[PDB]
Amino acid sequence: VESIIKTATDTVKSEINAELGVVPSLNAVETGATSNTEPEEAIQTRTVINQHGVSETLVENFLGRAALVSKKSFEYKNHHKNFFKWTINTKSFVQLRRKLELFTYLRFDAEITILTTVAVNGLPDLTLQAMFVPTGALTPKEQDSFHWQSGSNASVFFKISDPPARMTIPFMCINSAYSVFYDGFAGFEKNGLYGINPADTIGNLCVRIVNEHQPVGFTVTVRVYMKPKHIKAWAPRPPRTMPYMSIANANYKGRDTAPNTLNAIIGNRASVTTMPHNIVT
Amino acid sequence: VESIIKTATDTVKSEINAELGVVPSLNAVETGATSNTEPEEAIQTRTVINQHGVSETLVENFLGRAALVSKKSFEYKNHHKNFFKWTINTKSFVQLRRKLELFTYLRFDAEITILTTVAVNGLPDLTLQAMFVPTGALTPKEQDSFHWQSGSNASVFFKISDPPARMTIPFMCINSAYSVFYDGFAGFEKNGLYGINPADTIGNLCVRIVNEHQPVGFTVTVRVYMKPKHIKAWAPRPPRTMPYMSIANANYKGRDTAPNTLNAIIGNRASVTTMPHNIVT
Amino acid sequence: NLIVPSESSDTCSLIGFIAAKDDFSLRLMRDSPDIGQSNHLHGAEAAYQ
Amino acid sequence: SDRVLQLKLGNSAIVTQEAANYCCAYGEWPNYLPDHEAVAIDKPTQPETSTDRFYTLRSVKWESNSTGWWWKLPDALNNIGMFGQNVQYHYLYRSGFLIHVQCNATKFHQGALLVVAIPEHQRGAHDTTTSPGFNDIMKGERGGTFNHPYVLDDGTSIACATIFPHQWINLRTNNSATIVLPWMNVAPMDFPLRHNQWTLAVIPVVPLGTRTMSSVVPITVSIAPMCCEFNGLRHAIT
Amino acid sequence: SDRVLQLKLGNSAIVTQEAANYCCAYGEWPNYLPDHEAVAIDKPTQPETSTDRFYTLRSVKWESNSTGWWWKLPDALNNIGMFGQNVQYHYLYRSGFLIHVQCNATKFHQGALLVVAIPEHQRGAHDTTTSPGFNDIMKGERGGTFNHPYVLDDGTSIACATIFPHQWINLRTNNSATIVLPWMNVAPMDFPLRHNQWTLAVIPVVPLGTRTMSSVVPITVSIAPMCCEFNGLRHAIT
Amino acid sequence: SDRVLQLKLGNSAIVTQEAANYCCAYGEWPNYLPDHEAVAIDKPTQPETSTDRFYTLRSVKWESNSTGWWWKLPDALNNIGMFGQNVQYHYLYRSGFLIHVQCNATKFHQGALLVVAIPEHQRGAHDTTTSPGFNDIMKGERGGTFNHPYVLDDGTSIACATIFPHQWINLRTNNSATIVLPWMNVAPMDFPLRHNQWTLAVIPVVPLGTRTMSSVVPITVSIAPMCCEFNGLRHAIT
Amino acid sequence: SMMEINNTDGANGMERLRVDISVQADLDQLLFNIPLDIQLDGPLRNTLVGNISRYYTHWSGSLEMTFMFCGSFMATGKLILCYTPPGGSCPTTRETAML
Amino acid sequence: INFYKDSYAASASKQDFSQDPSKFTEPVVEGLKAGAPVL
Amino acid sequence: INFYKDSYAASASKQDFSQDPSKFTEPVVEGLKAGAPVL
Ligand SMILES: CCCCCCCCCC(=O)O
Ligand SMILES: CCCCCCCCCC(=O)O
Repeated sequence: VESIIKTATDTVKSEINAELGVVPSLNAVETGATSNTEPEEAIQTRTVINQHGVSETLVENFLGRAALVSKKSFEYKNHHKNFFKWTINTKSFVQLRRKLELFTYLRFDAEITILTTVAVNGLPDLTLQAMFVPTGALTPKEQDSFHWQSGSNASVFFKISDPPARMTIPFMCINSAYSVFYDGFAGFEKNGLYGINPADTIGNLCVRIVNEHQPVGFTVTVRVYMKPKHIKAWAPRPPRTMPYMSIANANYKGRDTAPNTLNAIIGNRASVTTMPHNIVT
Repeated sequence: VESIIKTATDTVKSEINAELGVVPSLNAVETGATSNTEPEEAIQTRTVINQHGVSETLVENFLGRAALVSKKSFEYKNHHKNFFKWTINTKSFVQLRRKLELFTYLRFDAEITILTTVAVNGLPDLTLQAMFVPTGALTPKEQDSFHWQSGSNASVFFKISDPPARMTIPFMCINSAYSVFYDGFAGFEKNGLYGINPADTIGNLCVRIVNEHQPVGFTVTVRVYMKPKHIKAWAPRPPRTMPYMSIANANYKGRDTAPNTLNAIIGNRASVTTMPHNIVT
Repeated sequence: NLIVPSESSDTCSLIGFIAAKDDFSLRLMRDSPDIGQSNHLHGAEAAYQ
Repeated sequence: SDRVLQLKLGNSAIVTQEAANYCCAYGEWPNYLPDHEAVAIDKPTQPETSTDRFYTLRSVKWESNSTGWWWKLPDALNNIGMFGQNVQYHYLYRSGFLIHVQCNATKFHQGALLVVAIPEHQRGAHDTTTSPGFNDIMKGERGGTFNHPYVLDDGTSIACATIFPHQWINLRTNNSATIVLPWMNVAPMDFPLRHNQWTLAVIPVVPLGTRTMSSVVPITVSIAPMCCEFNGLRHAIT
Repeated sequence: SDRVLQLKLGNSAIVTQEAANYCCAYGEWPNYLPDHEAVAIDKPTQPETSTDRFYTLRSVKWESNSTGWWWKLPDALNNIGMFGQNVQYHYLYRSGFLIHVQCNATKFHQGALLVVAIPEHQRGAHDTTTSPGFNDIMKGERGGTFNHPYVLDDGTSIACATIFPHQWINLRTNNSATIVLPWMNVAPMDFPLRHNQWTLAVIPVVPLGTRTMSSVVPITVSIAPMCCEFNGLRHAIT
Repeated sequence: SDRVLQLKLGNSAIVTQEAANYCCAYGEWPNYLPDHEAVAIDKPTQPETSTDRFYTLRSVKWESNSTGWWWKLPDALNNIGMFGQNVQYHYLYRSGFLIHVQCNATKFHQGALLVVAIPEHQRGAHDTTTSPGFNDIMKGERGGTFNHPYVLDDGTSIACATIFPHQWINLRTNNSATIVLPWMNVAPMDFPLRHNQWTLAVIPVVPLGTRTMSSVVPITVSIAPMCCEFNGLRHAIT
Repeated sequence: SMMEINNTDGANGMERLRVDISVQADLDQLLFNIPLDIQLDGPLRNTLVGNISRYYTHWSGSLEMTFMFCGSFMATGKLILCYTPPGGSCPTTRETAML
Repeated sequence: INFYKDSYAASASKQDFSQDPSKFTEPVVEGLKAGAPVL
Repeated sequence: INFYKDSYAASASKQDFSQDPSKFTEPVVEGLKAGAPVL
């Protein structure tokens, strides 16, 4: 059943059919199988050598794009006091979230790109430090605490004048793949969080401005992008239709009016015999 | 008939001719063919080994130049509010337009270069984002809308202090070549636009300043250049003579006075026996 | 015509399905118009606390 | 030929004379954990016939205004028979499942049920930011009911639910649905009391209807664990 | 030898005793769509003789102050004979064209017509920014007239129009022009009612003149579609 | 095996799950005109898919007192689709026909229709010496009705009509009849507007009856010309 | 996946995923039509093919629509489903659609 | 060419053209023949 | 050398020296001989 597919399938010419006991256009949806009726069996076709490629839909390409996963603005001045901590998650920005949620399980390495911008409340070319604090490790409490010495944690130092910082985080789940969805509880007691697999816990990204404060204040914004690569995906799923409500669950409400309202996903038309964008000549 | 030509053709010496039934200098323009009279048949020639190259006129080189296709200035300040949207087209700047219009069909990949400049109303080294929004996709409504998260759209982030941003857009027409000219209507009804092939619809280029506004305002200008490459061209055409009037059509009016007036393309001379720059000794 | 006996319901339903065949192909990736956000999702900001 | 079927496991057997072939989730079949994928090092217990057999749950009634039903696995069976005992006495479990949904009526009735096995069906709550609680998820043998089947109670859609292993019970055509489920997880084994690999959903997309004598029309679910393995023996968390 | 010519297609034939060889646009010849360039998968209809034949349009009069005439293809034939019927009943069409322009006078008349086949002749409007409308472009069998032939009604020039497939009818030399046109488009087939692949232009660069008895001097156009193919059958958009 | 059938021609297809095999008139099958039987010397047009496809006519209602219906060929199709256009633009035509008559009811209904294809069915008028007129014979797509089915409206008898190619639609047994008709004439081709090779007759020998809920029971006719050929091209006699 | 053909006011939730057909009193009756809009909202938008295709801009290939009749076993009938290539107005009579 | 010592640092792998749609389109135990009645 | 994975990203291709002017200069069905009268 498995095979290498590089282009869309060709079409073979077909002739008239009038065979007893043969009804290719009839099917039984109840079996759970999709119709296997071929164009050649439904109508008379010509031969077509199809050269259309299928590489742009490879999962690696579909998910292989750097998408915004974190955006944080804070004030850089004499006092988030010149630094912040972000509990890593891929559920805050809807474009990336919806795409990842088209799958049940995903295994991939993640390229992380960090873009920094500044505005005066000229622009100083500041040095920032982004430290990866794994689960169970202590997070910094001040712009200058000892934690920043980063003896074991991985830290990256970059300047606002340099290109965005970049590094790859390996597939680090304690399982063979990340659980995009998790129908279970994170603990042995009954009060644990539902829908959050502990196994997919990355940790915290701690970012600070290394420079001591200047005589005036600035607004610094840090944007983090993630691009999955070396991807393997399993069990595709129904796409999200209702607007997202929380980063911690799949709770839903729906838009106030169609489209995508809980009562009607598709916008209404006058009747089942009404053609919306009918060509009038 | 087809052959590899690397240099201009050589000339062969020729002798006196006095042959009945042979008249190489006579032709019949009515057939639609261009005269096939050779220099050797018109006059007595010497032998010349011509080493003149013909590579500078290769279509790839003729069209292979980065030309301005878009120029947009906007105010960067506290409020085009710090961003703009440009419906892509190659008909706004006449130098590039006239050259592309020397052909009926063109197939090529396009190298895009983006140059940014700023002026105070010192200069801040801002970060900009240029997002390619394909047909049917939603365009940003604010400098900070969710659209900029660019989960699938291709976006490029660049600084004013870096060299101009650059990337290549592939030949993306739904046909085998772009229609430089289109003698038809874009829709099934009769009110559609004439002369605009839907197939050649690229989309929108959305550009914003990523930085939040500064205490003072600046004027930012973005220039986009396009250079076609891997070019194939078909059916050359009469060059444009009348000044262009619109980016949406080939409408014409002509200059107020020659040259290039609707009534006279070439400037007048006193008479058909008057030699304009006659050498007076 | 739809023809049924007295004890069968006289109004019946059809369910229509659609799918692409293997001669299908898609190009030029773009962001989908089917999802969007105008505010932070609940808990997003708390991830920084 | 593909309308009649007999399933036999352990001391249990089931026959149907109106089947529609049967589904093997993702084209797979259950199997024991191989040495090259194993993690837990203690010798597992493989009870075979005492656990790999059909367990029939209490039936539900298909009513004119029903929204649908669901049962999570292994939760629905965690307290039934020897499968339930092994689950309570062991920290780890692994198994596939053979599902058989039953529903018959008359040639004068109409109705269509989508019978789908959803992997990791993480439920969402309606119109609130508070996540579903333990009692909203763990219903046990009784199973639960859909609040908004149209979006699968998770903000997506039942329209696209066919992407998951499934069959339909269209009264006019068949009276049973059968789905074979292999172990589905990112780990070779799991703790059975806090995570459900699969969710069996039965939803009436086309409501039950007729003009003949009204009768209670039940829907019954029979599930047989397959290739059961248990590790991490201790006392029962009964 | 290259002054006499007979063209025969279907049940139609034309002879000329004063031709000037004949033009094969870009050195090509019409042909049916090969399997390696095809896109539409339905079996096409190839009517052959019922559509691949000469259709003669209404004549026009060459006057002392004429500016020129034009006919767009396939529009000019979209409502003529079986070619017209196939065009109306099918979403897609494909074909080449054999064009024969006719004009005779006496050995005492003078005049020269440029007969050129222009691919994608996108018209421009004069002295306005508003684009030409549907009725300015789709003239059908009657064809149109040039407003400013000097710039080909598109802001370019007739002087350089010779870069396109063409012939001339110089009264003193010949009385007909013949041009064979292959399918010319960026797609293998097209919707015939909203796009014209070619535009036949006939322009008097040298006006008609004489000192002998005045007579009406007509110009007649005969066009034969070649290798016609149609796909996407449905009802007529008559 | 001989109860299910799918017919596919051009862009059209039909399936039936209650057929009764199918009839090939006189054991023949349609075919194009061979060179050794041809008369007209002009190259014919063979449109294939644009004409050789199923055309469904307006349905008729089977009532308790119906006498029967008839449709003459090619008249019934002479103004439908591309078959109709080719017929109007050409003096000569030739083709076979694939006929499919449809009629379903319930397992509580009874009735039997004789579906017969009669070659040269020359109608007679009742109780008068005046021959039937043009409008009594040429009904077009609407077809006609039998006045005295008992004698086939021609003074003979329906009892012996089984000598012609036929099938029956006996509600209790099947819901469709299929008959393949080859070219039937004494000439290789014919003028389609003044002569009908075949007449399709559908007659209720056993009336429609039931004691269950009354519903409109239609009879529908679908006809697909086969191996169409046309000669003698000219203008349309539309 | 299921097309939301009954996307009309008055149809709520799953009622929008099924098209009800009734015993007719007249002949050759039109039952319903389906807008083939994928970019614009319509019955095909929230389907597997529709959702995934909308992450792209260009498409090519054949589509297949399958309909399952969910009436009772004793119900019979014959329907005609037609696909009309572009160019004109949507057909409203069987005689036209049938072409 | 990946110049880093850890293979997970390498660029993307866009060369896996293997497919098996049948695990989603035909997960039925008994293969369904072309024109033969599915039931 | 193109280091990108997509071939369309490569530098220009200025090596196609093939020509056939005759498709524009002599599109006549019958070849015109050197000095022989064209008509
Ligand atoms: C920014 C670091 C990302 C690390 C990988 C996170 C994978 C999350 C998968 C999911 O559950 O949707
Ligand atoms: C700046 C993006 C350019 C994409 C290619 C545009 C080709 C236009 C060809 C034309 O019609 O003249």
